[PDB]
Amino acid sequence: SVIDPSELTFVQEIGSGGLVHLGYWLNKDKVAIKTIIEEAEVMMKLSHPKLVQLYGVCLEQAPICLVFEFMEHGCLSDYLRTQRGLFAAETLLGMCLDVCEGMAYLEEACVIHRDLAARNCLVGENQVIKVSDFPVKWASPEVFSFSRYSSKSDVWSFGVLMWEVFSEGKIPYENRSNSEVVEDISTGFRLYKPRLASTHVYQIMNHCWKERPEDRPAFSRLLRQLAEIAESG
Ligand SMILES: CN(C)CC[C@H](c1ccccc1)n1cc(NC(=O)c2n[nH]c3cc(-c4cn[nH]c4)ccc23)cn1
Repeated sequence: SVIDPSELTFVQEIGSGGLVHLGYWLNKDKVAIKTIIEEAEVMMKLSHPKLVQLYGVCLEQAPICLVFEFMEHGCLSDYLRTQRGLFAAETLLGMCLDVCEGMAYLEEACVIHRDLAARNCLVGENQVIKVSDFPVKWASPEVFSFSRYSSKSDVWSFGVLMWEVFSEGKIPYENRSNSEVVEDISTGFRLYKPRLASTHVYQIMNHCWKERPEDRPAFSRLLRQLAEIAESG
């Protein structure tokens, strides 16, 4: 990236030797603008390298809009379908590990995602995966039966996300109606093991898919568990 000199303002000399200067930079930076005061300011304090940053809110004129971070390669769902077969098992695990880092920060700050999926996960420079936007195929039994949301209901969605990643962007419960999904999941049916997913990785998905929400592990526990798989093989 080349920067035009006129965009920069030099204010003070900070460190001598080249010469380091405190300066200001006015630039037209690429952003993602979501179109429609208090709930918008609590989202701004939430900063993490694995979460899509909210830069600000435009309120002076209608429609009001939120200014988010721009991710160079768009949503993960399409990214996996487009570049199918090009990914290694480690790269796919590393994608789940990036999402888990962000979700561990969100659960620590007591924030429920309510729609965690590959479509809401974005790919940036050097294949960084970040979580954004904070569907019975991603919904846990307590969400489609009692509408009870928690970090444990997000853990079920993370299990479906992991599956989506290892199946390389495949649609979960394909050629199955919403009602058919609900009855089968409740019976004990789960998404099959994707070829690229290890036997142990599939067990973690099934741990995320435990009918009892408290039986499911936390994102803090999933982060340790997944990183351990990345170190061993
Ligand atoms: C490379 N392909 C995947 C297609 C390129 C696609 C695009 C670009 C221009 C016109 C049409 C399609 N593309 C999209 C992005 N970026 C984003 O989609 C994006 N980048 N940052 C985002 C933040 C949110 C967001 C929603 N709620 N909170 C944040 C939602 C979406 C985004 C990068 N390339």
